[PDB]
Amino acid sequence: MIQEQTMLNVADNSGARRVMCIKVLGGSHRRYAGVGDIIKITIKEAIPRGKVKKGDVLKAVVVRTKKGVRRPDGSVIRFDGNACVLLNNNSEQPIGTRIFGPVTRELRSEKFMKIISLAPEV
Amino acid sequence: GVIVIKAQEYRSQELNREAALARLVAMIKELTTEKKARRPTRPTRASKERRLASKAQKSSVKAMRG
Amino acid sequence: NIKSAKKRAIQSEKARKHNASRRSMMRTFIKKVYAAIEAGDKAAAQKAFNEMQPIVDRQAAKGLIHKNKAARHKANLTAQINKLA
Amino acid sequence: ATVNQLVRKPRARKVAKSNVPALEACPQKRGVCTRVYTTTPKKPNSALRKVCRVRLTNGFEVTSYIGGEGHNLQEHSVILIRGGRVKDLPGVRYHTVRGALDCSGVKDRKQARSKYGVKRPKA
RNA sequence: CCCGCAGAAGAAGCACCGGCUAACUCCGUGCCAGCAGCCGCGGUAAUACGGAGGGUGCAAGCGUUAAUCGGAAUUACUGGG
RNA sequence: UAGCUAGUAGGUGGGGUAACGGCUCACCUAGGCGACGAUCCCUAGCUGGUCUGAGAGGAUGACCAGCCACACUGGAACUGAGACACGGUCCAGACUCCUACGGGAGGCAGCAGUGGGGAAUAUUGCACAAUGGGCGCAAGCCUGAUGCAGCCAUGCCGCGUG
Repeated sequence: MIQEQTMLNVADNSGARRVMCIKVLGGSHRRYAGVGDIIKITIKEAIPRGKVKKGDVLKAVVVRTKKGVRRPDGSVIRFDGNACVLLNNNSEQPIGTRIFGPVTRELRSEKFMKIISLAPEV
Repeated sequence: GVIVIKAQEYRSQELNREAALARLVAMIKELTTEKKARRPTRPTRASKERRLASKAQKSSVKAMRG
Repeated sequence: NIKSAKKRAIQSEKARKHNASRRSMMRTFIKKVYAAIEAGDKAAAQKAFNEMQPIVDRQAAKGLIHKNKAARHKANLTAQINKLA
Repeated sequence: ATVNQLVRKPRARKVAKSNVPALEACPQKRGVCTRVYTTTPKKPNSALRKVCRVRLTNGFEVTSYIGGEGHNLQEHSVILIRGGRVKDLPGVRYHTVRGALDCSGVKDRKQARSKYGVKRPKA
């Protein structure tokens, strides 16, 4: 459950560190954002030799939420952080490679299976 | 190129109207003027003046062979 | 890096814990010795010392302990025992 | 010569400066060679010396002389540089070698063919 | 390595040529085009630009650029003002 | 680049290492270092030697040889005569690889080779004949060390093109 100006962390080795939501994609006037959905973000903190720089704008998909996500049975999995991974601003391709921190089981969506293959756990 | 002008300096329509004219057409006119030519400028008498500095030096420098 | 030297890791780990068990064993007897030293009872410490004496030698000759440290331990303690005589 | 302070301060040997700041130990350097133009010599001469600005692989931006009576340079087509002044154009200190990577040698030359990169006509 | 067969057969270009610095004229373009380590050459008889012939030097190398020392007593203790 | 330093200066005692030692602790003392340049910063592997020079010196340290240091970055320890270790292990980190998505693998500054960078630097060749090293009373066995061939006029030398 993410909305505007929410400060997140990047789970990949792209080069960023601190991002911030500038818009939740899909659906008109939609407020929140599910754990396996995409949002337009920006870079508020990056490493010197990163592939991207501060202030740049591009797409990214969330992975971890402090609110977490429920399961078909009723169980829920909360995290102690809000993280995401960068995507290609026009092709949805994940620019970052090495992903840290476990992800969700529901993301077996084929377009993120690439991420799940490089995902460490769950 | 949506060229937008805003007129607030007057009380009636016609004055804010005419002020919008020059703020557009003249602004169009000022943004259209450009530089033109004249380059380069060629030497007229240096081609004559420099001749002395060369011949005077050549003639004098002839003290060489021993 | 397909080498036969990979066996030298598992072989050495068997030797690692083996000496490890032997190492702390020595320290325990030293603490046994030092225990009576804290008390001051010379005979008890003498008993503590004379029990680990034959042990340190059989560990010195086994290759884990070099002669110097073996000889050094017999020196300082016994002299200190004379202080607690 | 007051050897006392000589021991306090030795003979400070002056450092030998360069003449080709292109890059020491590197006899030649390649450059993208942009800005193709022509200038005019100094006081004693009168001509139209063709030169070019060259962006070095070392990041530097130098100006070199285009030696020849006919070139085929196009503000690009990387070339090779070498040391050497001309004593005519204040500011240049490098020569451009005809018969370079992407800059042909001069055409219709006979003498000094090893120079200008023109191949010897055996036919 | 030694021996025999063999048509003189299969094997030469590079730089420079005014002085420094060995070695020249003619023709062509005419402060234009160009040369250049240094001084400098070039405005219609150019030994320095271009071509041709000839000459000099070197040699399976020859020129160019880069680097250190020397010359440089221009860091001088040797050995300066 | 002008003051710098507090296990830092030393002593006693315990501990510790193959062995001396603030190598490490407790207490006492407040000293130690610095213009013959300390600390701080930048730069660089060192020497035998090599280039040059009349000499004295100036420059340099590829290659032949000895010494030190490192092994993808950093940290650590074990085994062992000896390493705190190139072709071992554990941890952290960065960058790649495979997938059965569970879970694992990788370290060419070893020989070739590859991409890139660059002005520019070569075959993904043959063999233990030779010398040497490792186990064994001995016999054998292993080695891109090494010994050779190739690519290039890069250099030194020699001859030829009558």
